[PDB]
Amino acid sequence: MDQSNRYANLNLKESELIAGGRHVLCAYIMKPKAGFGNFIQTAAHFAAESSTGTNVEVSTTDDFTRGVDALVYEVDEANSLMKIAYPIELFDRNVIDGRAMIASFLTLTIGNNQGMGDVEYAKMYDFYVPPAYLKLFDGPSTTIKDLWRVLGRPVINGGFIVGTIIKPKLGLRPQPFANACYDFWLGGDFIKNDEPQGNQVFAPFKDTVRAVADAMRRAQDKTGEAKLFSFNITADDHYEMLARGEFILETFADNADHIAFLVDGYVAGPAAVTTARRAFPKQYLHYHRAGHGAVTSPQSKRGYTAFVLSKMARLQGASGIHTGTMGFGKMEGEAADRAIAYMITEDAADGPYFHQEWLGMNPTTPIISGGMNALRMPGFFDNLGHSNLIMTAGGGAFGHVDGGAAGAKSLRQAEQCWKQGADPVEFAKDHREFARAFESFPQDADKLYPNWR
Amino acid sequence: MDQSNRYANLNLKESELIAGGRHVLCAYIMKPKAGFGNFIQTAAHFAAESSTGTNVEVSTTDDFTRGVDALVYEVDEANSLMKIAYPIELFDRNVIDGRAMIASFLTLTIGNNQGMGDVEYAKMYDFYVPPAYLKLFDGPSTTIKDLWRVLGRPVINGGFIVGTIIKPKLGLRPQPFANACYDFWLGGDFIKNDEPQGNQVFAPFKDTVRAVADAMRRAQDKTGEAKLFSFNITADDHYEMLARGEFILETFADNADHIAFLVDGYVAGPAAVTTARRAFPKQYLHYHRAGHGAVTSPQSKRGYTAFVLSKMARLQGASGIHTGTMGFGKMEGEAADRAIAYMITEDAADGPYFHQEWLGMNPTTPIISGGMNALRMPGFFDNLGHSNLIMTAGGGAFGHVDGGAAGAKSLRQAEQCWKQGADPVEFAKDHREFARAFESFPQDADKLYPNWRAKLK
Amino acid sequence: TTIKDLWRVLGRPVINGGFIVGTIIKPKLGLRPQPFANACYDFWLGGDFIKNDEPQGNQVFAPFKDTVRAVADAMRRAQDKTGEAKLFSFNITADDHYEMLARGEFILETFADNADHIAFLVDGYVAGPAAVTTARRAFPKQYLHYHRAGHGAVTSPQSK
Ligand SMILES: O=C(O)[C@@](O)(COP(=O)(O)O)[C@H](O)[C@H](O)COP(=O)(O)O
Ligand SMILES: O=C(O)[C@@](O)(COP(=O)(O)O)[C@H](O)[C@H](O)COP(=O)(O)O
Ligand SMILES: [Mg+2]
Ligand SMILES: [Mg+2]
Ligand SMILES: [Mg+2]
Repeated sequence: MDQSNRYANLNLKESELIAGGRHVLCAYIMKPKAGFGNFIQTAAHFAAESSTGTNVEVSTTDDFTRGVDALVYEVDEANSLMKIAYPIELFDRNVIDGRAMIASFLTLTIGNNQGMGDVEYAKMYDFYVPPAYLKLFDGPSTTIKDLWRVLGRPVINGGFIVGTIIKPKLGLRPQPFANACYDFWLGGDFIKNDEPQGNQVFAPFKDTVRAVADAMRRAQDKTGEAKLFSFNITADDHYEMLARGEFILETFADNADHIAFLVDGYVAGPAAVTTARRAFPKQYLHYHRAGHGAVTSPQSKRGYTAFVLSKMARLQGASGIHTGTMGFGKMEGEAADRAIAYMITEDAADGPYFHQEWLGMNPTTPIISGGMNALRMPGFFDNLGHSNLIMTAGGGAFGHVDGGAAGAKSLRQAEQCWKQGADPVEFAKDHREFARAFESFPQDADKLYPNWR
Repeated sequence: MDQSNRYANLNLKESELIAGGRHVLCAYIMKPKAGFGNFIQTAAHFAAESSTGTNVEVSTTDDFTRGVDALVYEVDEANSLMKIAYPIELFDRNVIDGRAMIASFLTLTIGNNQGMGDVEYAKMYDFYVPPAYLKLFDGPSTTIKDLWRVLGRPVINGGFIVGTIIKPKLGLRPQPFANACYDFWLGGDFIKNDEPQGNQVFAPFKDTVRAVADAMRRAQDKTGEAKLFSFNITADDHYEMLARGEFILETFADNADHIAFLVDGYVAGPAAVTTARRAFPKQYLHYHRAGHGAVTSPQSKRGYTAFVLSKMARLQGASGIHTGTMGFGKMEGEAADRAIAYMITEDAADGPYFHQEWLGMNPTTPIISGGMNALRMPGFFDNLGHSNLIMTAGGGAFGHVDGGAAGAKSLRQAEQCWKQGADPVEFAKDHREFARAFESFPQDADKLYPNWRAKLK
Repeated sequence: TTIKDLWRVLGRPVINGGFIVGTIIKPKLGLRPQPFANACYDFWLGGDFIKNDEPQGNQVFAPFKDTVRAVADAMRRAQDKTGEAKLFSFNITADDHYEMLARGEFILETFADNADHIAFLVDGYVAGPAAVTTARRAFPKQYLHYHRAGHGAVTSPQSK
């Protein structure tokens, strides 16, 4: 049967649904499966499976039920575009405090509709959230401002945070791990656990934390500068996340405001992210997205995009989220991905389909990571347009020919070169650690700065 | 750089890595992106990004680190097959109790590797978990056996639990919702919240729970039989899940062993599933997988299959998990998906690539749902082979021409027919509610039982 | 939890896995942490399972936390030497519910990757059902060992 008379109204105007402030709007690229309905019928069925219906009429439906139906308001068969309007009354709210949950938004807008037999694929590209719904989300409580304050930087346009990931990914016992943190910190600001580091049997959590705290104190005393760490506290069990966070804050003591908490939020879920957001609102929430590629990749025609994810992460409370290297590194990415960063940092931004007012909600930091080194940084900043961010480089730092300290210094210098408007090879005559990144990575050097020899 | 001399050892034997007990094994269908390295180099890099390395040599690597490298032990370029062995030392364990977390397994075996630029796609199809690692997982604490006990059925081969989903998906205010529960229960056993039902402003949670409890009491009084309900307690906030679960158990009181807790585990994540598994181990954990299709669909070449998801759900502690209609309903599915059910219910089972011994870990119930009705049920059981399960049918029940109660009876009758093995259409001659399911869904009827109109009048 | 969980940890078949060879540590009381730990090591070279004698806990000459720590060290020296899994049953009995919790939590965390080798013992007749239920509901995944010291006052055939 077909349900477009009830779940489609193409005579509605997007400008009026927005000005009315009663509807979440979602934009999808969808294709029906050969053998069922035409585009409108398939789209109307989609809206029903995502709102108030199923595949047949049921005797229990009443007039109040119809009032909250999600409607298909705009379609473009030749570009595969479908747009749906969801009344805000559909979304779940906490009993304890009346706030919104991201899990409800996902369950409706991108849940069972992803397994419909009469649809070949559908992927969400953009969404709009009006004021009355927007205000019920947590938003971030800690920002890069709080990291700038701890480093001694100005709290407005404090600049580039030079960082690394401890490599190898797994395998370092507590003291070697701690020794490699010391070395980087002699030249850099910030260090994160690689996403799987935690409580492996060859590197127990408590011994590793304790050896890193010792290394932070020794690095601060030697250099006279503040240092930062991002610990992974990801777990299935909510009380294991708490236990880990509490041990860290207590162990670091007077360096407790130098600590960020990392959460693998795509594989652990919103629940893990909200555990850390609500239990530790004063510690920088670092959101790591490992596994996201299964859906976000342009090779995928299902799910949602990295843009959508990032937009959601901000509403959830992430202090920073990995946004990718925008084609500049080792992972899949595009230069057009610069728009992702601007949606998460500004108070008004444009998406592929929707303009979004954030109403003063705190910004989320773009965390640039993924096969970056000193040589690839200039090109990257040129495309994005600023350096008010954290950038982590593991192989780029520990793979430097002269070690982790020098690797750290080459990343600083590379941003000073860009900031100044200087030519890389020429700049590399006054700055040795940067010059040696050319011999560290001669394959990259030959590509970007050909005749450097 | 070529890393195949470190992360590849094709001279290892699957049979010995299994016997040896020290490795998790994963099987993937992988294709390298053009103009990079070959199959083995791509595969070796994959293993490095999924264990100890990165795309570049680092001066901090030591011989201890190598001992724990994940290795590529089997490749078949023609079939796109890649197999990797992960030392169990690599996986994270809780400080509080020394147990395993599924989140660690995922982060390594299907994480950063899903965004690698030199790989076009990779999807996990099967995994093996040895004893030393399998025994560190929660497993389910509550099974169908506990729902059979409550209904009064035998606790071994207790049979088919007749169920529904409350429809409209959303829109019913507390009393009309409660009235629709009452009606179904006059003919059926079990009712679930549709996956988004919770605390919407037009249907507050506490008023809905209270009206449902009253309707359970009045249904049990009128019919003399035990009734069940599965409440959605999904939330971002751990303490909101607890608050919801505690209010339900306390409200239902002497009917609180009739209550299951439903969790949208795919979109909310493992952490939400574990919250419910650890806080309420004596209430049946109902795992709902809304959103899974983004990766599990055969149209996807990335992520992992429904098979893998289901296998994971059991290790996490799901009492039951939606396994799909296996091609007989409205969602994407296949007949070959019967193997999924057999992996989650038995103590030893075969996957597409590995054999798994569960070592006595509790089974997970297959929950069959998705555009089912009385007419589609016979075909479905014939393919699966048994009816020791829960099946929910929303439109199938409430869209029956004579109502929710008659809709419920038609689902019962359809399993009774398959059980004794009658001709469906002849069975319908002497079974009213089942016969009227033909007129309720005449499109389906004409397709499955072609000449039915003649016999049935 | 059942014996089948203890068979799984030892490597035995989970159905008819057989006879678990065990001891109590004697002296009933009097062993200081290391000597107590040394006696655990020695038995484990030939046996599977060890329990606290029913009054062992936090006596002033053998503090609880030093004893647990020394037993953990002896478990992994025993597993290293023999190549086989070992088990221990710790008494966590107390009047105060939160003292039971505090003791159980310290043990699981100390033993770490050997935490599934731990059973919790409760003197359920003298402390009562409430103590048994505390341990049943707080730690459902750890083997609940019920000790009945004092039961004879009523169960005896001398008693009518
Ligand atoms: O795990 C890694 O390999 C990284 O630490 C980079 O290390 P290297 O510097 O040695 O490459 C990051 O987690 C990935 O970039 C994550 O990807 P994304 O940012 O796209 O989520
Ligand atoms: O919302 C729905 O559509 C359902 O309640 C079915 O309703 P109907 O029975 O009325 O069609 C189920 O959530 C899906 O079937 C889940 O699918 P899966 O088992 O594939 O996860
Ligand atoms: Mg990483
Ligand atoms: Mg549903
Ligand atoms: Mg004794």
